[PDB]
Amino acid sequence: TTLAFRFQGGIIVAVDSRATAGNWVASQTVKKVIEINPFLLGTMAGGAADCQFWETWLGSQCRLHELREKERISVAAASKILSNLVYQYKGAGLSMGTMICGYTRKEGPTIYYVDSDGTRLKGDIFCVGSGQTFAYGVLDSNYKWDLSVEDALYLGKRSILAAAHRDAYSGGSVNLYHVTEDGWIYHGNHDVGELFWKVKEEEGSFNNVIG
Amino acid sequence: MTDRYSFSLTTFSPSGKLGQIDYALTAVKQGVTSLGIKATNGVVIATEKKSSSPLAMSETLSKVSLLTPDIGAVYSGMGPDYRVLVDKSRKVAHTSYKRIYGEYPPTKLLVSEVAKIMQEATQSGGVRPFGVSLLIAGHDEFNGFSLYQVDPSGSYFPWKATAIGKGSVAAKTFLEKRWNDELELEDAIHIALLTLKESVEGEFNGDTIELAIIGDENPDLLGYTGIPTDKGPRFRKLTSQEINDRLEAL
Amino acid sequence: NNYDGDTVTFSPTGRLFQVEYALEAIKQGSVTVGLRSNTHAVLVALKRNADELSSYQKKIIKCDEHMGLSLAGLAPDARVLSNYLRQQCNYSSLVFNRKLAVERAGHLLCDKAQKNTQSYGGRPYGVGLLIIGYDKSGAHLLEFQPSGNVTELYGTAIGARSQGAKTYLERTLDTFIKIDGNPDELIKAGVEAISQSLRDESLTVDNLSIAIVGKDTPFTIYDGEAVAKYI
Amino acid sequence: TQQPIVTGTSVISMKYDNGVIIAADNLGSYGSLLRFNGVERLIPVGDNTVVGISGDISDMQHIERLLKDLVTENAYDNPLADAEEALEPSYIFEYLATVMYQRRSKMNPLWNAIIVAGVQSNGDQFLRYVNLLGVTYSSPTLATGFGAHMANPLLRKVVDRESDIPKTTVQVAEEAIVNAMRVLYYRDARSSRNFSLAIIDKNTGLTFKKNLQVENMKWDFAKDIKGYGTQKI
Amino acid sequence: GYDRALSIFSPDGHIFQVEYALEAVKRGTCAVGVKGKNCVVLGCERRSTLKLQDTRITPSKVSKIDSHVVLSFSGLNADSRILIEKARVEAQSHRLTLEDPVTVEYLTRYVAGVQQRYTQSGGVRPFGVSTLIAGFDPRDDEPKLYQTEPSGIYSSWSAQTIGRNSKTVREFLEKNYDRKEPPATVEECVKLTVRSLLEVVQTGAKNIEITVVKPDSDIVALSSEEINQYVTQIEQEKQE
Amino acid sequence: QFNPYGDNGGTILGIAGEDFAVLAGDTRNITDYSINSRYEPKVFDCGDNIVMSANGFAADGDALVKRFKNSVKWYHFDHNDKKLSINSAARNIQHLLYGKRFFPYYVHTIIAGLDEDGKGAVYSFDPVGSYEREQCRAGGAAASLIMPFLDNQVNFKNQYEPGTNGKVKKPLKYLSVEEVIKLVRDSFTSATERHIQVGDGLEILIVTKDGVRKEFYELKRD
Amino acid sequence: GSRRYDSRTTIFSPEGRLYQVEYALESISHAGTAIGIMASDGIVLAAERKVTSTLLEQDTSTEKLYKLNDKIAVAVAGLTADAEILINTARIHAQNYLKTYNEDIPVEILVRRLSDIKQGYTQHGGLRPFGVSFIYAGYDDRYGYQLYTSNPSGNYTGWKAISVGANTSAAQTLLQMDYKDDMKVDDAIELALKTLSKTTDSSALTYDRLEFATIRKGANDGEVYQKIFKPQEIKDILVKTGIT
Amino acid sequence: DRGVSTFSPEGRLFQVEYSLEAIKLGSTAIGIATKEGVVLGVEKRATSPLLESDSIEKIVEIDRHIGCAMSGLTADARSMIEHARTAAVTHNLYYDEDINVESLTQSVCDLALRFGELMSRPFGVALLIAGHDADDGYQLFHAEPSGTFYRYNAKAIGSGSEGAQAELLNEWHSSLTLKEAELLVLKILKQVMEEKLDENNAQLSCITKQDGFKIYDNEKTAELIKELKEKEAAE
Repeated sequence: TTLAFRFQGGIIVAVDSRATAGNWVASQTVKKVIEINPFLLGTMAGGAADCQFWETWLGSQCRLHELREKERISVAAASKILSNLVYQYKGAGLSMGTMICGYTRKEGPTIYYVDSDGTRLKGDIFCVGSGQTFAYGVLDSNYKWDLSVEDALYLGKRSILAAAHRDAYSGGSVNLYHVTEDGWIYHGNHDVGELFWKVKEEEGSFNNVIG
Repeated sequence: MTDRYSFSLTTFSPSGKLGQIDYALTAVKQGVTSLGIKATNGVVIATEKKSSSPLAMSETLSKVSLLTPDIGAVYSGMGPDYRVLVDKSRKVAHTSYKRIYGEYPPTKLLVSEVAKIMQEATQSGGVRPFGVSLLIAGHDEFNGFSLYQVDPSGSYFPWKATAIGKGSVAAKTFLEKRWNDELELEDAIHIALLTLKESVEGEFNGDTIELAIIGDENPDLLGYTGIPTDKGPRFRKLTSQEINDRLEAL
Repeated sequence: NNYDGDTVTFSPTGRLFQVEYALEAIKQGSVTVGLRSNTHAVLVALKRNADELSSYQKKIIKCDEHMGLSLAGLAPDARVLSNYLRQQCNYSSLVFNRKLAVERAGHLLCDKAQKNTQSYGGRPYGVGLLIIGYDKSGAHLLEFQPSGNVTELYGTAIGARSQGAKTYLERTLDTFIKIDGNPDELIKAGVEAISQSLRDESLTVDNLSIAIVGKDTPFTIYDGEAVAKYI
Repeated sequence: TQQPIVTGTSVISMKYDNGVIIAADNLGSYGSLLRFNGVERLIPVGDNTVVGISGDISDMQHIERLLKDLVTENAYDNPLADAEEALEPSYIFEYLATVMYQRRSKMNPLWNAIIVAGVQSNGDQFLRYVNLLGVTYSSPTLATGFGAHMANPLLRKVVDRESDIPKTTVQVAEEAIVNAMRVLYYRDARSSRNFSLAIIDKNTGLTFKKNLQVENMKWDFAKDIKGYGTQKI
Repeated sequence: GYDRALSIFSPDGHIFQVEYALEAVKRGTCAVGVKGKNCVVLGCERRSTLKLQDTRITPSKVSKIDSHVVLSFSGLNADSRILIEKARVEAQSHRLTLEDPVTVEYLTRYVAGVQQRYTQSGGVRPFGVSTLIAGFDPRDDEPKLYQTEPSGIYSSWSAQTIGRNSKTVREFLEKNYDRKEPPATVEECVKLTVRSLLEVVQTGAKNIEITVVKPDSDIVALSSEEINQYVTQIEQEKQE
Repeated sequence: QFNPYGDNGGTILGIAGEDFAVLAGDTRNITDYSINSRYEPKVFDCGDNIVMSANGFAADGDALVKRFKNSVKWYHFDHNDKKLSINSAARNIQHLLYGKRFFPYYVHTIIAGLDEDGKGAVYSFDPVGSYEREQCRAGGAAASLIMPFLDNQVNFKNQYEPGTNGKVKKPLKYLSVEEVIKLVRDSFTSATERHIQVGDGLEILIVTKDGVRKEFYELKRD
Repeated sequence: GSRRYDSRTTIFSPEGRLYQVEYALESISHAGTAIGIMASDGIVLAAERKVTSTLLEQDTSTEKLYKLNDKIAVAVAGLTADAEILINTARIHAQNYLKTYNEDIPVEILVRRLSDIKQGYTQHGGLRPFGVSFIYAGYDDRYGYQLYTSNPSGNYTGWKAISVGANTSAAQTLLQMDYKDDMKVDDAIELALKTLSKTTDSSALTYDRLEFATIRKGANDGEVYQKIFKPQEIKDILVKTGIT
Repeated sequence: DRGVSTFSPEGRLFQVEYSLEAIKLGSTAIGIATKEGVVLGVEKRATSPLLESDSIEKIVEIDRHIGCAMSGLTADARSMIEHARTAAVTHNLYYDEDINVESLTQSVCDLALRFGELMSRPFGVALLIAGHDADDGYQLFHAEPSGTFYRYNAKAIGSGSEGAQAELLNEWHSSLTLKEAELLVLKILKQVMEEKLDENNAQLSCITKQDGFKIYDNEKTAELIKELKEKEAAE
């Protein structure tokens, strides 16, 4: 489960940390956010290798653009480098669900959805992965453009938690990011084990689980 | 190793001359006389068989070559250059025409293809021009009878009658006097033998003279019967005996 | 004169001038010495600087754990040939689990150099190499010349004023050949040998470059304070 | 991608105190168990290494030529070709192992199981296995095909671990190999009575026994067996 | 393929084929570039030895690379077409991958890169062409004017001229162009460009071409009568 | 049709301490229900204080280790005998593995060593080169048997402080090399009992600042 | 090696000229004169055959004037063999454009591409350039009637009236003198012949030494006809203008 | 004519020796290495006063830890810079680290001799490559078109090189501060430059471990030029 949404205070990016091989839980501490550059973020869904290798390579391509043009790459240009690359490999079996999120003065806060079929979409809200439906249900219900930064951060965290619970192939921990004009800011790693019980107690939700 | 000569060996001199083409034409001038005459009902092409040795069998060396059933070629200049051009000419008549349209090319278009091969030897890397001039006589349904000259440059011109090689200047003057637009094929053969006697010095008979015609269709030379539309080749090479018969009434 | 335009042209006396000019690049190059016993083989190299503000050009290149060379002439050509030796040493290890024989190393350099003396467009290599190694038949020293001529020797020297060091090794032959199981003494003999090729300048700490390979000694290069012992 | 047509059955081998033993029957098996005698599957490479090959015969004969080719190549510009720079079992194995793996990676494998048996220059016994997948492993006892299932269990009673190799003599090892070959004859439909056995000993060199036959077989008890349960006659 | 190294070094450290390419440029008709406060103007000479010309269809001296960038040149006309085509292809290629039109500096750097590559590639001679590349970066009102030459060096100019008698018109611009206060309006900038060409041209009839480029893809070519009015005004003020 | 892949069984285990790291593996090589070898090492010293194992298809595992050892050799040649840091090795192996993304190496790869601050490091890779630094990782046949045990005994997961009503977790702490080798030995004897492809022998390579030390222990041969 | 025998056909002189291009232009200056004149209602192409022989077949001969498509023709000056290579290329380029867009190729696009091929032979390949200058006479629905020339350099330019080959200096002065913009085709025919008649190196200009062609809108309602004049039609137009 | 890869009777490659003559004609570039950083300075040398001097880029960033100054046929440097940037970024992709300054230099020098009858001629430009890495600290290298590179404590290339190098010989010591090195580059540039040195016709840069590679603003360089003049008048 990965989501990214635009609001008054910038972009919120939230992801889980579970990796699975069939029904086997391979890891719970996987970094599904690649940091690319100080104003650019990438989410990873689908093949772990495909996403990790082609987003680490996208950071290299973005660095080269800034060395040759003496200017940071735009979110539009960075997203299209990745989308044009995966389109070359179309039908070879690459599996990727990715979101390129960043701020630049000329674009403002921007989110691009890019997948291995070659789809490239600009949007205010995106949820990608097996748990995307669970995340969407929470986000869409409580999403306002004029959300406070503190509320937006919580909603992203809360939306991943919802997906982590209901989706078998999502879980482990929640990783939170906030993107503004000054760049992206890490808002920590929240273990779902501890988070779930805190949220249940404070929010009064999750009444379907044996309290 | 490998062909490192990927640059032109024929270039413009400050005077605007293409040296290697000019020199190729000089080689043609040294060549044995050959001529062509166009009649109303056919075309004749003729040349001397300059025999290298009397021990040599002059029959085996063919200066007059069939290109298609209705097109024949003779040359002046370097024999080997002619032999490979005939091979390339026969093949291009098939690859670039017959295998596409299911019929043999018209004279002007086969000439055009031969001209193209000779132009390429003028501009391509690591090659000299062909040291020959060709006279190509042919017939086709929509253009009728025609006679073309092709030069080392790749240039071609249609002729009523002409000559190339050793005694061409004198031969062309002779043809200008004798040629009219009402000539029958037998008359053109007669004039061809008269014109060629001037340029030949030694023996003048059917064994030292090579002569072919583009005339009527020859059913007897086709090799099969049963298809009415197939009436046989218009190209016929005259025999040693057939030439000697026309030298008595000369 | 008329026959030195390229490497594909013999002279009327049967000489290849482009090869002989490549050989000349080596004579201009800084002196390097090679010598061996039955147990160890040593390379000693006089490194050359552009000026006092510059570093000293590295002369010794490692090819494997059991083999390496010193260069005199065009350094970039030494890089090309040493890289080729590294790959051939590496091919021998990966495919045959076999350390490449120093003799075969010679044969491969010879055949690579030769092809560049018979083909138009290409040029001969402009560097001479001294290859030392320890393989299954003990210690070895080779002299490579870009003509393609490779020679197995007890000792030798190449570069400017190399004849001095080569004469010394010719005299000392019977002494240094029997320096078995004593690295420091064999190096000392190599340092005393290169000293016969010095004029005005003497061996300093950042000037001298030594390398050694042997029975229980991997190919190791000594530079800087590590060669202070032998001055 | 291919399918093997004519194949050789199991190759069996073990280490003893002073060397290794390798053996293989001389038979070519066709499609529906059709047989053909007259196929040597033991390839002596030099005088310190024997290569035993099972699987496709055509691919075996190709590998045979590579090894003959390899010996020729090693001699080229090599004064010590018959001494210090002579081919070693470890070199021959690594060449074959390299070829098998790059052939499987091109999806055009050599359909074989190979055991390289030899003694190294320092007298160390060398026994290693490679197959069409390029999979390699070493053990005190090595066998291919049926041999892995039936010969290995018998050979492992003699040499279960590395520490048993010094205690095992050539007389014991040869008996164990010759006994194992008889068991394979009893129970393998693609085996033959005739086999070849090769001994590589550091002290005595390489001994190559050819045209060998299975002897002291037990068949007498067959007369007492009647029907498949209830039949008395 | 034809491999021969045609551009090589001489003992004195010069590359004659690159330097002989500059001679081809010096032979070319004069081209001038003047950038104002809120515009750039490209003036171009047309030799008057060619009458009975069809000015409708004849290749124009100023070429649009994109809707916001223009390229003029001095030197071999045939060579210029190959640089203009490559530049036009790269302009559309940049829009396709970066989702933004080229900066004037980027388009210059590309053309200069092509010109450089032909100075150390086997089998090829350098371009007998220098270019003036002018326009406005996307969403930017700062005027840009760059020059390229056969060697492959490029640089930015307040004003610059290339081609035959360029040294004369460069002399004029060096004393008549103020860095601290450039031509404020379009009229002022066009006038200074025409004035600078009138030092060299001969007559101000069908011999001078003017193209005015303004921000946000606003490029227009002036007609004969429009240019002729500037010629008439300058000559009347001169007589003093 | 020819199948280019096989399963040679075996299981491997990496654990990172404070100032050390261990990489363990059983020495049994199998195909189907046969034992190929009772002692075939698949944990290798690669130089620069990096130990490696590529468990799964032995041919692909041997090929990858061979290629990485060669990568270390050429890193020395090309970068003035610079030491290859464990993080740099990990990135290099990603590129080796992803190089064959469309004809993968059927191996689970684990490397162990010290990071540039001298602290114990373990990296684990999927077949196509996705990698992650971990305190603890088991790989191969019996990974599913060993991994939950390590969660409990190394990372103290699901253990709470007695009396605290399950509010205060059992505090994380670094284990000694002696305590880690105990967990490795018990992990493998446990896996030997319940997994047919695991047994014969256990080879542990321990990596400290002093270098690479080996320990061997017998396992049941059934 | 082979470096010894390389003429280096694609290099600059110290003055910054292309040797082989300059020498090719020298070649073309000796070729028979070709004149193109563009009127308001059509285009004239007139060319002089190179010293004709009496026994040359005049009626079934094509030396100077070639058809590229139904709307575009060229007059040749230089090596005929070289011209035919380029003409066949141009004929293919025109059909490629028609196949792609289902529209007849605009005149300038065909000219630019043929000119770009010539340019290539001067900048790379190490081959001699094409010893050919073309006069392109064409019509399209954008610019209407158009005259262009190209030369071995690969440079091309547009014209109201132009000459290539021999005595262009003399020919261009006569055209510049008598040409005007509101001219008719019939007037342009008379100008073309009068110009050749005065510049020719021959004693007198006769039908047998001329090739002639017009591109008119003489066909019914908004369609272009290409008329390659027969020998007898040249004989008639030569008497009608009063040159014979 | 004659071959491109031909040896002279003295044993040098003609085309390499001739390229070194092209580099002598180039504008001056000076590098000084210290324990506090490496300073790079260049003579811009505008051909005309109308040419906007800020558009003359003869000091170039390769990575955050490696800078580059050029002298000679500067157009030839574009593909060398491209290769260096690609090598630096590619090495970071393969090994997740900064690439050694020596390894980057060695990579650039491997292009140098890839010419013959590959590209048609050697490069006509010399590079000063200045950088920092953890192993060998602050480094300055001189990359020639011969394929050879030397490390230098200080180095001048271009028209005024032989004069500038003699001045660097006396002035350079192992205890130079960064501020001292900046003034020293400006001092030696003003000595060998034709036109009078100001912030428009000269450019300074440095590479420090902390802030990486930075090209100095005209305002910053102007203050150091003013500081330089006062200190020379002070004694």
